[PDB]
Amino acid sequence: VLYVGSKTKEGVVHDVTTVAENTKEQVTNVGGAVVTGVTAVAQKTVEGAGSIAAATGFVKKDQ
Amino acid sequence: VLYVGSKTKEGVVHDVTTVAENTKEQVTNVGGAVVTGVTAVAQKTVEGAGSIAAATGFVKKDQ
Amino acid sequence: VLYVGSKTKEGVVHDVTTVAENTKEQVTNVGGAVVTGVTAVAQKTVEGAGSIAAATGFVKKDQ
Amino acid sequence: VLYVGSKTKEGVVHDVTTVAENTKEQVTNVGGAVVTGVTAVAQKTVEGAGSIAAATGFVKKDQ
Amino acid sequence: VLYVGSKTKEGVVHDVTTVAENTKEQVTNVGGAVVTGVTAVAQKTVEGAGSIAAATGFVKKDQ
Amino acid sequence: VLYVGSKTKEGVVHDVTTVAENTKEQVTNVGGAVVTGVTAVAQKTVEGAGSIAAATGFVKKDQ
Repeated sequence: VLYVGSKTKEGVVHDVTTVAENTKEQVTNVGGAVVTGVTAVAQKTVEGAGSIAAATGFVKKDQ
Repeated sequence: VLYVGSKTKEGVVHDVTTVAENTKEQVTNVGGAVVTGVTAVAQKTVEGAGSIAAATGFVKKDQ
Repeated sequence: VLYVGSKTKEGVVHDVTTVAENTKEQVTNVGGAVVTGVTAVAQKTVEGAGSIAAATGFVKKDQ
Repeated sequence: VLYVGSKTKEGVVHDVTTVAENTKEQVTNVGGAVVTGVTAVAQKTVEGAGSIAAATGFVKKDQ
Repeated sequence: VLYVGSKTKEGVVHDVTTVAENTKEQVTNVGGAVVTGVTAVAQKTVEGAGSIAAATGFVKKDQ
Repeated sequence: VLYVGSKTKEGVVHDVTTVAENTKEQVTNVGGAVVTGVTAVAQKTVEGAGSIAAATGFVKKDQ
């Protein structure tokens, strides 16, 4: 790999706006996984067998 | 790898705005995983078998 | 690796704004994991089998 | 008038509840009359020609 | 008028509850009359020609 | 008028509760009359021609 005058963006997250006015939430979780907010995961490389990259609201109950 | 005049962004998170006015939340968690806020995970490299990168609101109950 | 005139950002988090006006939260957690605030994790390299990088609101109950 | 064992309520206002959650108002008044709150006027007797009893949000510009 | 064992309420206001959570007001008044709060006027007798009893948010610009 | 064993309430205001949590007001008044708080006026008798009893947020600009 060789860059020359390269304005590169590679594995990036940007400009994620979020507004919320007059909200009323309520959660009742039992052993689960509830996710309500903003999530911004930026990666470039993930290796490995059986791996997990960027898991939001994930439940794993394998044997 | 060889860069020359390279304005590089690689595995980056930026400019994540979030506004919230007149909010009313309520959580009742029992053994779970509730996530409500802002989360910004930036990585570049993750190795390994069976690894987990960037897990938000995750429940793991393997055998 | 060899850089020349390289303005590099690599595994970075920046510019994460968050406003909140007239909020009313309430949490009732029992053995779980509730997360409500801002979280900014920036890394560059993580190795190892079975590792966990950047876990927010995580519950692990393996055997 | 003559009362005997008289549990009288005469010209009364009571039990006016009002709840308000996650409100966002805005008023831009110019020479007028804006009214937004609770108003409870209880009277029993008003006399007189040309009088005005219990005027809410009233504009009078006679000649 | 003659009362005997008379539990009288006459020209009364009572029990005016008001709750308000996560409010955001804004007023821009110019020569007018804006009214936003609770008002409780209790009277029993008002006489006179041209009088005004219990005026909330009133604008008078007669000639 | 003659009372005998008379538990009288006459021209009364009572029990005016008011709660307010996480409020944000703003007023910009110019020559007007803005009113935002609690007001409790209790009277029994008002006489006179051209009088004004219990005026909240009132603007008078007669000729």
